[PDB]
Amino acid sequence: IPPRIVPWRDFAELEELKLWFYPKSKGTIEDKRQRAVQRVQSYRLKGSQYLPHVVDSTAQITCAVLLDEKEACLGVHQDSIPIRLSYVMALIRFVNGLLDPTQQSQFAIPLHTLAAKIGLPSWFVDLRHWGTHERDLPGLEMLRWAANEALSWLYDHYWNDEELED
Amino acid sequence: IPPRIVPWRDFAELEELKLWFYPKSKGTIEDKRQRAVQRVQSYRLKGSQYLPHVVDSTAQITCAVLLDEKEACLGVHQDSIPIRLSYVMALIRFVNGLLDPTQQSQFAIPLHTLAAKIGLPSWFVDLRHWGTHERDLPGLEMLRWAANEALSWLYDHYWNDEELED
Amino acid sequence: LIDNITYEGDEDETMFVGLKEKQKLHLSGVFRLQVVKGGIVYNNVHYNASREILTFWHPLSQSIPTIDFSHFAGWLRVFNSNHTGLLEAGHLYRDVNYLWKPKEPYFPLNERTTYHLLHESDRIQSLSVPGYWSTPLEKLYLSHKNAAYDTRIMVIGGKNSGKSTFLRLLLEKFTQDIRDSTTSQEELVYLDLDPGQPEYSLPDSISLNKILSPISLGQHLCQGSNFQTLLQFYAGSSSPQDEPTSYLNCADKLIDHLEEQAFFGTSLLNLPGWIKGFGMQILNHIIRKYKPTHLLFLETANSKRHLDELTIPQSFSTSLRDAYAPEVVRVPAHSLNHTLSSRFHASQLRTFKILALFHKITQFDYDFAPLLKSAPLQISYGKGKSGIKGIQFPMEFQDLNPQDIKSALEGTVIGIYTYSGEDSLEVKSLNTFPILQSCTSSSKNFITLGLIHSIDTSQQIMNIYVPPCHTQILDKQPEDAQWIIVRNKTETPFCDFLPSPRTITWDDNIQIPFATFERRKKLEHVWK
Amino acid sequence: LIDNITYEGDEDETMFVGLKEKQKLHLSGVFRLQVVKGGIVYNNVHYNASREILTFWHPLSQSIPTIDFSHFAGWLRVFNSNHTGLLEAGHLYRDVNYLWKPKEPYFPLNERTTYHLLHESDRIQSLSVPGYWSTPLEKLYLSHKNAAYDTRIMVIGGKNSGKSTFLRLLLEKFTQDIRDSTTSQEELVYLDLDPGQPEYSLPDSISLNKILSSPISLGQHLCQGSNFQTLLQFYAGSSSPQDEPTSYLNCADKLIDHLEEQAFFGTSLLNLPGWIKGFGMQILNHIIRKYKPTHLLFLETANSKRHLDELTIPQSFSTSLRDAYAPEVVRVPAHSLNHTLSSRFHASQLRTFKILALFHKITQFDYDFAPLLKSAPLQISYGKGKSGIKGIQFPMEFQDLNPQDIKSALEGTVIGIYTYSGEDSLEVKSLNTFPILQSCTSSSKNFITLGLIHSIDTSQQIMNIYVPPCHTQILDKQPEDAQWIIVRNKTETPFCDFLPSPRTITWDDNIQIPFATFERRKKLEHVWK
Repeated sequence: IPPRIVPWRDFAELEELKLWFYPKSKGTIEDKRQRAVQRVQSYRLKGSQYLPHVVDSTAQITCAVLLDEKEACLGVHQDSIPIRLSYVMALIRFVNGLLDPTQQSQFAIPLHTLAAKIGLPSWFVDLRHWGTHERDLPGLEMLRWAANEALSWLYDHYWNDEELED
Repeated sequence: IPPRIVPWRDFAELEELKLWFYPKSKGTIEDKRQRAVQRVQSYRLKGSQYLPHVVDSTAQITCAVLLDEKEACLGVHQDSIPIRLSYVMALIRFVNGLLDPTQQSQFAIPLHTLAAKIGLPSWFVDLRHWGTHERDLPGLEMLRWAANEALSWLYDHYWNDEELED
Repeated sequence: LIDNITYEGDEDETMFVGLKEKQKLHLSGVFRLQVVKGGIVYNNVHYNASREILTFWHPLSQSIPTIDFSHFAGWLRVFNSNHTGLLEAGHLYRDVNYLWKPKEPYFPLNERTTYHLLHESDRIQSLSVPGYWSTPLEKLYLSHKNAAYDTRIMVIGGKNSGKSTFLRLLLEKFTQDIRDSTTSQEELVYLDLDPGQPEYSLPDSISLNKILSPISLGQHLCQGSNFQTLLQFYAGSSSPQDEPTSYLNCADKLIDHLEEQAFFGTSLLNLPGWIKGFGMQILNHIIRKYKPTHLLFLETANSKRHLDELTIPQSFSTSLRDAYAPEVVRVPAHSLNHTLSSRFHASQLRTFKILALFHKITQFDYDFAPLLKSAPLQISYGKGKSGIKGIQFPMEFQDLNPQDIKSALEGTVIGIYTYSGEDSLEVKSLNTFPILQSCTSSSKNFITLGLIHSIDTSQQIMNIYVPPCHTQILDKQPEDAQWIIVRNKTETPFCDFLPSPRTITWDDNIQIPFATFERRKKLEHVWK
Repeated sequence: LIDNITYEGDEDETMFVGLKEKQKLHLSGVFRLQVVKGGIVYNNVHYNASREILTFWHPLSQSIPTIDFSHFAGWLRVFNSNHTGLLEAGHLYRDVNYLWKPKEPYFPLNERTTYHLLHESDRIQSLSVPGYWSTPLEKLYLSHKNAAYDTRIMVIGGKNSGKSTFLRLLLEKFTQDIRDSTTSQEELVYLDLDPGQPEYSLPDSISLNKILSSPISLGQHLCQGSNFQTLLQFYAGSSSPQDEPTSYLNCADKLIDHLEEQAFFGTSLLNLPGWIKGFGMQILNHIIRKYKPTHLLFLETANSKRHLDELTIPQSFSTSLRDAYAPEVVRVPAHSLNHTLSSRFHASQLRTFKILALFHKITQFDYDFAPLLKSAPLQISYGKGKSGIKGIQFPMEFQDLNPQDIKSALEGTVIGIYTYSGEDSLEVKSLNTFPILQSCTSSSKNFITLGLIHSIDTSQQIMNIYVPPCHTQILDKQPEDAQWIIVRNKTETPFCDFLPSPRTITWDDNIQIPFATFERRKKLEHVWK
């Protein structure tokens, strides 16, 4: 087994990210997802080619989820479209980095059965063209639902699943 | 010449929209570029089937451009991950709405040919993948210069031209 | 087959039909039957008729169930509809002119007749009940009477699956059974949860409805007046995808009304298809909530691969403490056999329902002159307020310029609401438009749709169109009641927004807003 | 067809060649030849036998040109170049092990020879010179002497089209004309604005650098040649300009002006990044009016050329200078090489070799390819004032990089060292004792060398760091009062340097390797590519 370069200084750092992204039974004052996002921001700084896609997507979806939480005076110019703009790339980049890489080739297994193989439910295949090709952006509620479903999916399949096959 | 439903009441309400979108003023009272987006946002209320995509995208790109211009201890200077996502959304939807409707123009013709027909720069075609099929989002200034280019192209080829063929 | 004799007059142009041996009768349109002798078989059911009137609705949108003759014993009939201005619906909206009658039939057209014979020449689809499709349904009826408990049915299937026909058949034969059974008070309740294809509900709406003689069948495009609406909510869109949990919240509120009234007996509901997409997640909560005694699936060669995990994961054993049962069956059915549209797209048919709603004087009367001719009954919105106290917008359009609001509302279909339970008004004022702030307001009553004509800020009033059928439900309502406007994405019909010559001459000086006549500039194409 | 004159020549493995033989000479490696009698032809260029030494770099990455014989009249020759450690890079980087020698050569390989003979047996091919490129090239010969004025050539062509080879051919063509013309003091000034496949510049960098007429070097030395002296350089920090376009253009604008600062008159060269399909149609338009190209060239032809037609015409101007008052356009084929452009040597595979060879470049021509971890990194005290480092620069993003996570971000990353020139005032924000440029800008700084951060001690406020030993002691020549800036940009540290093979370096087993893990990657953590 050849060593791979990983941004984190230790596996304990990855456990700490796991705890940070998904708070245990408390999210009021101990939310601590802004700082986990700031950590993955450094992971991007060291090298983006080093960072696994699942960690990148967990950070990016959480970026958008923390983005939509702004309810303080004075009233901001934002008309709630930037949040809807942000979720669409968060989720599309998420679903694309699971299907496309390692490795897209001239012979490619169809996307739906790729999702079935990796365990991704087949409704995630659709949100690639759900946002980019549809005329109007999806409702903020539907995007919120998709993001909170995707984060749970990553927790179930990568963060808290110890399959080492790849 | 069948009648068309359009959200604006008359030409004098769309003529001022063009002036608002391209004021040539940096700031203060003369700049009314937020108001143009707040008005296209009301156009989406009655629509969005009457609102042309050339105006929907002019408003989305401008909303993102206004989004990254926050300079008072708030907004973007704290974290600049939302802006890249918003530019990617605005530019991808702008490209898609013209290049790939598959209704107005003949189907199966390659995208570069349609970009030649409508006069779109050839590099706007590659703006589709841009942030969707690559590991890392494009650089922040690379996005700004492309958003400004798209707005200039829209102003030159739609808000000015006297062609009524379509 | 040789056509029967024709009896003109005195009214309704009633026709008498005689078929040698057993023949499939093809009749299209709205018509009433009073079968003196013999047995009628409409889709392998028995309708023995003795001086009872049976109203039939046979649009060309769906495959018309042919009327079969059976013993015993035979060998006014097909009398005209009580509805007056439904057919002239082709005049206003010219994409629906052939819904009741074919285009170029091998019969002379008549303005008096609202029914038309179809002697296989029009090549239209009249495919009858499949045998294979009958067996799974026949099993539910052997379980309808010996269940000894309330029976709740769900049916699952996307567009083009044939879900609506299956529920219709269930409805007619259930209502035949309850009439046969004496004395049965188990009045079945239809719980329309499908804003995509309304049945028994207002456009872009969700409705729990009581289903009650006279006989009506089978597909009446929500115009049947064979049902009484117990409760309704305004989803405001043709797809729950736009507001998933809001639609789920409305469905939860509607289903809970069933236990609120403590109803026991037959009850049905159709969920939106959602065979492929977020439907896997959307159905896992409503199956859990409604406690369905019979699940039904129609995907077959759709294919069925997408909608598979729901039956195992979402079943959760039996939700009901008393029913303690579940059913999981699959059937193969692609109806109709021909193209699903049948020259009637779902979006094309959806416009007809709105148009007919806005033009109905009452259940049995229709007047399809443009509402621009009709007076727009007005309401005063104030800061008090008396009448309209709040205006609601979808969440993403919650930061909007006060100046543009006046232009946004006019010419848009809206939902009128009553505050119902007494609480704080909680409304924000923008250019004298009381925009409802923070949304919420869970406790509301949805009355009807409305089409806003104009707004007078100085007089603080709104000239607004409501269907004449509801009047005077709006008037028969307490004066101090608070009234709310919810403008969600409901599409106003184009032929109704601006009329044309040969309908209204208009005036030369008058300039029509929101409509332009100049040829569209290049690149003004709307994204589709 | 038979090998001849395999002379041992004791140390350096010198050998002689038969000249009048009808078989063209083909040779590969880093060598140097001194011809005794008779004319030689390297890429349709004639070199006399006037006992002058010529260094030759013949990597297998590019198609290797043959050496022809020509009258008159013939029949130390070829011998090892003074590069001791360059050939052993294969011991450190496994991929580049075959850069100078073929895999199976059908020839007795000798470890003591930097040059190897190849005769039609190996998979490689010799490009020679295409006839199609010949005519415009020999015409552009005639526009040097007869011009009697400054002739600046700007050449555009996409990756794998072969702009580098044409520009090389042009460069030796001008250098030969300089040597044999008296008095010709118009030494070439190359202008590498391409960080993707850079020649004559630092990794992920941009450079305006003078080209020395002597000693003779042909043709492609993978930036390891000694024939160029750097006048000015800037750290783009990215493999592609598209990451920082406006910065890149600014980095370009500062280079061109330097050429007027020297009041340079004579031939100058330039290669832009290809960008045949994409943003490029605009980027060139910024400096086509700025560079004043007297001889603009195009290469793509059947690329197709559908993209570089409308922009080049809009960019072209009738007269952008009083003296030149002209512009030229020419199109030539792009097929180079005939075989696959990669030739088992991808651009990303060769950029890594260049970065690796930089950090192991001891002196002008001596390389020590032992892993960096054996070498002792040097230290600078970044502080509050400070004297060691005044500020650390990051791209526009990553600005909320919180103070307690900065340190582990820096370690193991290639950086660009900068000196801050005459300062009106300092601009620094201190986060966990790390000085960071909050507003960026600061255009007055000048780039010195790349660096690889090894470790950071927050207590002592020191910064262990590796710099190429070639630059040392250029860092020491700088005044002590001069401020230092550490710029982080997306430059990929070589994998072998970051963690060497266990055979190369033996560590204590208890010592933990911080930024690397040995566990099998969990399903499914895969890097998006």
